[PDB]
Amino acid sequence: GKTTLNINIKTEPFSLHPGLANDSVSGGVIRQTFEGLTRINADGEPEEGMASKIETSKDGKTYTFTIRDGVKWSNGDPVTAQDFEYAWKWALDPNNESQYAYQLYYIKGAEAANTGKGSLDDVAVKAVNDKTLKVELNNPTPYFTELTAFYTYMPINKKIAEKNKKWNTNAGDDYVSNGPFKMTAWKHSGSITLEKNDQYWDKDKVKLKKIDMVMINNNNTELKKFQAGELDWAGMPLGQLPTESLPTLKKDGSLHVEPIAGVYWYKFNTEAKPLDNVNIRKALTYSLDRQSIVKNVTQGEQIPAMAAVPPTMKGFEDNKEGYFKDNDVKTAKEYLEKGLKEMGLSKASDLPKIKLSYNTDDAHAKIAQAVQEMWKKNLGVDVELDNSEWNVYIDKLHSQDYQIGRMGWLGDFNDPINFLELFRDKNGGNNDTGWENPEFKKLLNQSQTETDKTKRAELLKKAEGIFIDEMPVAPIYFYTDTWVQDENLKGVIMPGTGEVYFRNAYFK
Amino acid sequence: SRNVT
Repeated sequence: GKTTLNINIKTEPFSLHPGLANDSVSGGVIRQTFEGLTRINADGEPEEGMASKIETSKDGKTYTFTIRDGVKWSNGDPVTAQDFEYAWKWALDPNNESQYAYQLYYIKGAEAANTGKGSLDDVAVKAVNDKTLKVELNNPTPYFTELTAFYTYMPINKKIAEKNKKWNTNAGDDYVSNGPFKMTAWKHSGSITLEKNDQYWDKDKVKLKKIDMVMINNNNTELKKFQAGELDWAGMPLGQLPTESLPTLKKDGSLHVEPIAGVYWYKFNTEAKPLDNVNIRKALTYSLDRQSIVKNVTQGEQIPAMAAVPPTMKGFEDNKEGYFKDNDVKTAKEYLEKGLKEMGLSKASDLPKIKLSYNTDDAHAKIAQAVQEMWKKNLGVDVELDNSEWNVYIDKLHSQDYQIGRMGWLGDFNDPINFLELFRDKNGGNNDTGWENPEFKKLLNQSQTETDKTKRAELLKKAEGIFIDEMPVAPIYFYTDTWVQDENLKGVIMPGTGEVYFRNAYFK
Repeated sequence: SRNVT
C-alpha cells in the first residue's frame, strides 16, 4: 500500500497561523500539522492530544490540563503549557486581528482583553508550570474539550514566534508544528507538501509519510487528475466535484454523499444600501426557490435552508421545514413593496445598484446566476455579479466592502450556538453583516448560564427566531459532502461537522 | 469556519 496521499485543496490558504485561520482551506492544512490539548477520534468525540489528562473543577468552570510527557515540536523542542498560553493570548490581542478571537471568549477575561477593556494578563489561561495549563471559563461549558481541538486553540512555538513575527508565512526552519504531519514545502498559490512528523508522540499510529496538496481551482481538472490516478480523492471536504459529473458518479455507485452540519447563505451588509432595509433583505430571501437550486443546480442532495442551525443539531430537527416558506413569492413581493414605500420609491427598477459577490468557483457562479434570475423574474430586481479569489474574498466580507456575499459555514463544534454566536457582536470576526440585536445577545448569553438542556435549547430557538426575523443573511441550503475516492484509502476521519483528519489514514 | 465550497 502506498504512503503518499495526493489531494486538491483548490487554493492558497487564508493563513497557516492557527490564530488567524478561519476557513476550510487553512483548517484543512493546520488540522494535519498541529494538535491541540485534545483531538477528535474516529467517533467524532474529543480525546486526549497534547494533554494526557484533563481535570475539571467541581463547579465545571476550571480546566486543568496535564501536558503529556515528551511531546515535541517538529524541530525537537518540547511542547509546553507556555506555548498554549502564548498562542491563545496572541489570538485575543486585538492588534493581531484574529477573526476567531470570539472563539476564546469562553475563557474569563478573554472578551475584555480583545475589546480593549482589560489586560491580556487577566485572561485566565495560565502556564502554571511547563506541564500544567490552567483555564477558567466564564461558565460550565460541556463542549470545551471540543473547542480545545479546534484550530484557534492550537499551540504555536512561542520562542520562534517571538523571534520572527512572520514565521507562519512560509515553510522553512521558522515554521514548526506539533501534529502528526509537518509542512515541508509551501509554494504560494502552487501547493503544499506535508510529511509524517517523526517527533509526534503518536507517530506509530500514523501511516502516511507524505501528503501532496495541490491548488487546482477547477472542478473538472480535479476529476480528470483523479481519473488519471494522480489524485486519490476528488471532491469535498478539501476539493470539489464538477456538478455535471454527479449524475454519473451516483449511477456507477462511486459517489459518496453525506449530510453535514453546515449552511450555505448569502450574507447581507446591513450597513450598505439598500441592504440596510430589513424589508429588502426579506424580499431577496423569500423570493428564492431553494428546492430548484438543490435539485437542478447543485444536485448534491442538499436540503433547502430556511434557518441558521442545521437540523442535524439535536433539538433543531424541525429546521428541516424552517422558520418561513421556500419559494414564497407572494410574501417577498409584500416585503419589497413595504421597503420600496419606505424609500419613496414605486418600482424596483429604481433601487440603487446591487452587486452580488462570491468567491471564484463555477459552482458558486451557477447558484448566483440562478438567484440573479429568481430576483429578476420574481421581484424585478437587477443585480450584477462579481467574483474574487478566496483569501481576498474573506477580507472583502470581513471589511464589509460588499453588498451581498456568498458564504458557507461549517460547525466548529457540535453545539447549535456555533451557528449563532458569530452574529452576537457587530464587529465579531465572522459576523460580516454589521448586524447586532440586544435581545439576540441577551438570549445567547442567557443560554450560556442555563443548566437545563431543553430550556437552553429554547433560548437558542428564540434567538434564532429573532435572527431570521431580521434576516441579516439569506439561508439557501444545508450542506452535504460529496466526493469520490480511491477505495483503498482507509481510516480517514470525517465527523458530522465536515472536516477531515488524515492522522490515521492509510492505503490497504 | 468559512467554507470555500
